[PDB]
Amino acid sequence: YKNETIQFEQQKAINQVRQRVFQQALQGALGTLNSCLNNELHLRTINANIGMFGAMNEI
Amino acid sequence: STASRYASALADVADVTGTLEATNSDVEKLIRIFSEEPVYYFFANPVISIDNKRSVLDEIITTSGLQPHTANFINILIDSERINLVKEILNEFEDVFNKITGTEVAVVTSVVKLENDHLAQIAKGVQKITGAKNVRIKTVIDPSLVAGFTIRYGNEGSKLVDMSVKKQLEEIAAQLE
Amino acid sequence: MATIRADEISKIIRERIEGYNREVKVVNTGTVLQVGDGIARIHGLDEVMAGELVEFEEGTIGIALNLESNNVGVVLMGDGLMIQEGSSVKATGRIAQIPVSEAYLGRVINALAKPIDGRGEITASESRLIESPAPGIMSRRSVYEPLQTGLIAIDAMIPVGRGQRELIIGDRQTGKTAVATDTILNQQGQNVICVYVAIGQKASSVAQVVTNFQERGAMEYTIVVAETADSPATLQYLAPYTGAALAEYFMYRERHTLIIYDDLSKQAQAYRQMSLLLRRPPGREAYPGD
Amino acid sequence: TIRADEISKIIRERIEGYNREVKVVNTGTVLQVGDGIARIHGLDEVMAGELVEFEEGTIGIALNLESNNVGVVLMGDGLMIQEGSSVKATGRIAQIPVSEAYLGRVINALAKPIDGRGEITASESRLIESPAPGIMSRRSVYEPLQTGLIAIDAMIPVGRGQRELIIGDRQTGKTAVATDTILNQQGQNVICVYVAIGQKASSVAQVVTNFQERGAMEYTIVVAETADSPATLQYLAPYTGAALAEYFMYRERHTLIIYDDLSKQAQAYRQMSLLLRRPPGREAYPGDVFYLHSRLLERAAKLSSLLGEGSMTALPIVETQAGDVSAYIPTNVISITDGQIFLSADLFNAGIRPAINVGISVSRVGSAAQIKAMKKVAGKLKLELAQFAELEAFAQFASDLDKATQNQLARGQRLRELLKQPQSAPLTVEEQVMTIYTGTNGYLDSLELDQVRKYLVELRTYVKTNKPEFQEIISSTKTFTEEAEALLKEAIQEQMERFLL
Amino acid sequence: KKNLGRIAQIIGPVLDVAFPPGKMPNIYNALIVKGRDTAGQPMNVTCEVQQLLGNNRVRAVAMSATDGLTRGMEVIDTGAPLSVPVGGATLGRIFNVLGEPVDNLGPVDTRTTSPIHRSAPAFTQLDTKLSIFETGIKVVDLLAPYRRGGKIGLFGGAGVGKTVLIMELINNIAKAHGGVSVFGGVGERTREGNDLYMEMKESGVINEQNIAESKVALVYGQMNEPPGARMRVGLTALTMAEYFRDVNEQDVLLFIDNIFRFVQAGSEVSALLGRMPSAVGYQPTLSTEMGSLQERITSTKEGSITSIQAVYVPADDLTDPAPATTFAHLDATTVLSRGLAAKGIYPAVDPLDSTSTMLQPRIVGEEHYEIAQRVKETLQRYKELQDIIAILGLDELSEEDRLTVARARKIERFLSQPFFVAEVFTGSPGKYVGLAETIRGFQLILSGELDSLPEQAFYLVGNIDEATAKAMNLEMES
Amino acid sequence: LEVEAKLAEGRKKIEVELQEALGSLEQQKEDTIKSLDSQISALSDDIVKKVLP
Repeated sequence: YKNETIQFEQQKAINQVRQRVFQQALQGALGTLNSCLNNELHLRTINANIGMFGAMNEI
Repeated sequence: STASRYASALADVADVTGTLEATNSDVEKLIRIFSEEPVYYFFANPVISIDNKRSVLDEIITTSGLQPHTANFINILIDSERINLVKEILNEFEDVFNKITGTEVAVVTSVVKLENDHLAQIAKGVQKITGAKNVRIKTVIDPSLVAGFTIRYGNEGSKLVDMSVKKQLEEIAAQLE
Repeated sequence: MATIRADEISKIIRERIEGYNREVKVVNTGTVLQVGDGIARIHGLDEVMAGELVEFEEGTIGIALNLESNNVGVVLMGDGLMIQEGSSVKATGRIAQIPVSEAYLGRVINALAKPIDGRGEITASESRLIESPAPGIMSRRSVYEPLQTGLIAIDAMIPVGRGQRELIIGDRQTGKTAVATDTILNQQGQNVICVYVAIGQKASSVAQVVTNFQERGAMEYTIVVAETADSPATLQYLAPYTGAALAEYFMYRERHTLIIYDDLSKQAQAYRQMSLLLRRPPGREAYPGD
Repeated sequence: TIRADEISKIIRERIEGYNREVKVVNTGTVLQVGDGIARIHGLDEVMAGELVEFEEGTIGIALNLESNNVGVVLMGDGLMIQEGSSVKATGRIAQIPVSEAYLGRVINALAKPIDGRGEITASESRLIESPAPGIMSRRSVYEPLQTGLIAIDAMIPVGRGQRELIIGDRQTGKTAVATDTILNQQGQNVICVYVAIGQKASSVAQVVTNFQERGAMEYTIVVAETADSPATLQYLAPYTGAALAEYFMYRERHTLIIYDDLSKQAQAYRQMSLLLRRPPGREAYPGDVFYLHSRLLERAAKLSSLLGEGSMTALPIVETQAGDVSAYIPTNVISITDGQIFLSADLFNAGIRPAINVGISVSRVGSAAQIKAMKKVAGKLKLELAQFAELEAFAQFASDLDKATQNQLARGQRLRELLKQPQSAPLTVEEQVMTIYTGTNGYLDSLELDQVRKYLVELRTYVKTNKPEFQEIISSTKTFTEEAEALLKEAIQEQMERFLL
Repeated sequence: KKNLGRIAQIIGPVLDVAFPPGKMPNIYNALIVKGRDTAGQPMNVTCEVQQLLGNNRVRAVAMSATDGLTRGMEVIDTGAPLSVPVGGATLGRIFNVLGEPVDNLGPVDTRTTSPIHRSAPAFTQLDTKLSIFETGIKVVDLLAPYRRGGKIGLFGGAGVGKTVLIMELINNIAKAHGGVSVFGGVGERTREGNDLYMEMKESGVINEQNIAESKVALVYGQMNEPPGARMRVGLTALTMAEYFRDVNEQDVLLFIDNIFRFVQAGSEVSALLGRMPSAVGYQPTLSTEMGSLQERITSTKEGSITSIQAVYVPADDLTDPAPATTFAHLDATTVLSRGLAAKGIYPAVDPLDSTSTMLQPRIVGEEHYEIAQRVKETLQRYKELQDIIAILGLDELSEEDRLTVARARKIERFLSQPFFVAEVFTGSPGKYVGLAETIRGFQLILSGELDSLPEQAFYLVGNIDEATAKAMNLEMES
Repeated sequence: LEVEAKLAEGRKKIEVELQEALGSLEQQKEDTIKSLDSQISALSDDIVKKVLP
């Protein structure tokens, strides 16, 4: 049972550090999307999600 | 609601009238009129002499020049003391107008104040997706919209459809998954 | 007017827009604005006097319960699945009339002053008010007379009085109506008009004692007033007043006469259901005070 | 423990396939939140009973698709949730995920881990209220669920699939009555549902400690709602256990549920509709609690062989509030339950846990799943207990109790000693029918009855060593053979000398 | 062009539906959502149109479960009361409350469907004979002679085996009555419903072969039913029974349970409906509802309706307004004690507490009602004796007091007799105890002939001869 | 008595050894939480890049 508990601790740290670096990567992506050429990348993505809106719409 | 019923009846009056636009104009004008918290209180205090309030009511019916169907609607309304329950029925008149219309106001919310062409594409796509007769576009250039947008649509703004940091929420989910 | 202004929207608030700076009278027809389960809130009929019948548009006698401001709560005497929303109940005006003579004697009358027995319509040409007024103390003599219970313990213990007002508290199958039945048999020689009122009894058992009374021939002396339980609590609660009207026809016909009201505790729960059917404030075991 | 290595693989691998798929997300501004109840302005797409989620992640099931807002039973608390936050109408209707994979793990009532072992996947997403075991869909509860409680499982037979109340007073090891049933549930291929509904989380932790040292938590699933739950979490975790039961149950296994207790859950639903100001009924329960119980209790069946003969042996604890059988909770609780198992609080005051007031207890299938072993081992015991009550009715008169009176009185007093066990001691069905034939033999009359404590135990031990083949007779053949009874009598006289020794 | 109103508001099985403002459906009109599951279009929301709310909206009793019900879903209203597969199509068919087969047999022939919101049989139209019905059980023969053609009920607390005594009643009367039998499991623990289906098969009352010739029909709404589902399940059972009693004009053996649970369902249903719950939990509607229940249950002249029903007499409160309200409308309520099963009597009827319309010397026979009143007052004196017996004990009592005490004790013990199917708990094969052998046993007991036979020997002893043999066993036992 | 003595001793010794195992995995996973901030920065690039569809 203690071995099972140790592997539970192992999985706990696995998900823990996974979430930690997930938050770090998220912060990097956040600064990036802030830094994006606003109207340009937003217009690319805007027509993109407009087409995706139409894609969900035909659905 | 019975407030929504009062709105529905005002819209019905304006609709069998045809004054849905005209009493809608009256609705906006009287909304800004009753927006005056002193006017809303003076019309809405129980201490108000409804004689003197009816005097001031026809005075205000002049002072914005209301259409007659909505005028008698206000007369029945303040007559039935739901003037105390006034304003949101007024607000509901807007939706009742859309209930008359099918012009669906949907709030977009993007990183930028987006393209009116992109607005046209989204309103057209929502006129298909909503299946709408028309679409009152209700834009927003949202700050927390990272790059993408957020169109609250539907009966409420229930039908949210957003790609701004929403995909980042999905990515954090699949990370957590 | 949280109830009325909701369904006013389609017509009556459209009417209110239509007649705002205008003071009007729809004061005869309650278009049945709200309606639930024998209880209606009919918009209008304001000049309907209190207590009147209300000729429902489908055909039903709404009993006058409470005049609210816009609509009014009315008690349907009948099965109002027929009536549609906004049905113009005309005010039927006759405020609790009662087709009253001796014509129903020898007949099991239904609560509508109609015969439940199928002995045809009792040609009872008078109209005693069903909600009748009462016998004043000046209008009272003392009950000088003895009444013949036949229950020798009863008339030994408690003197049965012509005119008098005794109540029999009992038990689930006391069979207390059988004591009343033999009283009617004692009344079958007593030159007294006899009434066998029956609220919510087993209509099977109502027919059992009805056969026993017919076989007794106290059903000659008796009419049978009958409203079994599945009928309206309009009828169930109210029917005692109807028996009182028939009795006062016999009693302003000066006769020795006696009535047998089979449990009004049934009618008590019936009017309790009427009170909650009014959605009014009820009290001790959901009774109103009144 | 080096998760540092393949993290660049796994994090990007989850970002691989980050589809972030797009459907029309309906939502509501929670207009007026209060007491787990929502006026959600919006969520016009009110598919009724769908679970929706506040912007604080607060789950909620639809309680009222209202004409103005949507009234929502906010599952859990929205103590950090401000008004007007967006509840995404998530569409998935009460579909908590069920698989066998949640086993060995304490579940928090929202299917979260109250284990603390971490998360676990589950493939099915059972809607927490689905239809119950249909008339054709059931079959006979022919198979047993040998309870391990001595004259229960002899007398009041817990069956595979069955339903029986366990009424009893204050937590008396009433908890331990269920736990000692669960120790037997190690040996079956039965999924055990340790529904500790709203219990003392200290004592619940004790229960889990005992379960896991007992290890039948392998064969079990601990449904854990702390006492300080949401009253809705209390008012719905029954349905969660119902779904998790249905998993192994519609996996055709024998399965067994143990609710402890619906009474606290009755208080919860009382509090819930009470917070709604829905006008409650007799003894302040709202009415549908029984219906909620009928939502609860009507699941359990040894299902059809057409369905697959899956047994769901639910049996709940039933709190005896002052022994008031006309508690509306108990009043309903009997009305559903095909068996009613009333405990002995006086014998609990006599410490005589396993303490069962056997006369007031009842079960419809007393021997249809009690073995020919068990029935032909203990029908004499049943009438021996009944006549023990009979010669126990008013034995305070005769003043020299004859060997008729006194020998039946001390035989049944010995029976009163005999059903008694140390708690958590699930004895063998072998040892069960063994002590059954022992009392049927009556030979332990000469025990100064505390002698029977070591005597019956060592007799089981000497038949354990010597004639375990007779245990194979009593279990394999499972009919009270006079070969098995012969070896039992041989070992009985043998241990009679050996305990005379 | 039936009105497909939108699903206006949904809370509980009362859904609001916005019908057309012209075309609102009737009161008690059936309805159906266009309907869905996740799995396709489960259109299953048939609905009982309760109250014309107005503003084109109306509150209604949906006859099913309410999941996924989108606010605004189009319910085409049937505009009419619900019709059920009445008649001999149901004979064999375990019918659902929906009229569908709960048997999962074939879908029954829809030729005889019927509006269960139906009229009651008139006082002109009712049959009027005070014929008793034979029992085979001890006080069931004796004290409350069950009347032929009548709603004989049994008020009992939970865990009575109202199930049990009802099923033994079913076992005897089913083989006995050649009239058509209709059982309504209503909120029942459908484990016992499955037992009942197995038993009808086992009896041939489900003659499975010639399923039309089962000649006993099942209508089950299980415990898991919703309350509006549990509302008119009895109405549908009554409707098919009315096909039997009018269309078939057959003798309506008609058992049903639980009516108190039916009342509880209507109570919580009106709690959903927005109407003020009048009694302790009960709806105001409870009165005329249970009257309408008992009123269809009138023994018609075409078919008299021997309608055995049961009251889950809750909390042992007879003065619960459910059992109070029932105590009028039933014709013969067997009052089942909890206490005599603490004495172990199966059946545990307090025969003191039950009462028969059929109880008369002119009805039962003067010998029967004479010995019956003798035994009844023996019981009454015994109960009065119990007071002084309790604290003081019988040593202060008199010897005539002890004579009456052991005498009525013997009466109570001989009132215990086994029941026919009752073995599945206990083991005893019951004696279908006839009325006259019971009369002779009462004669011996109250006459003190049996006052040398033992009280414990009379316990669950069917005949006085069977008591004599059991006492011969006891007197042999030495 | 002596068998239960050595047996409870075995419980305590297996407890101490498992305690060593748990503390060692604690230090191991703590080091791993410290280890590969480089892989964490690979992820920092990766979810930003895969973030922008």
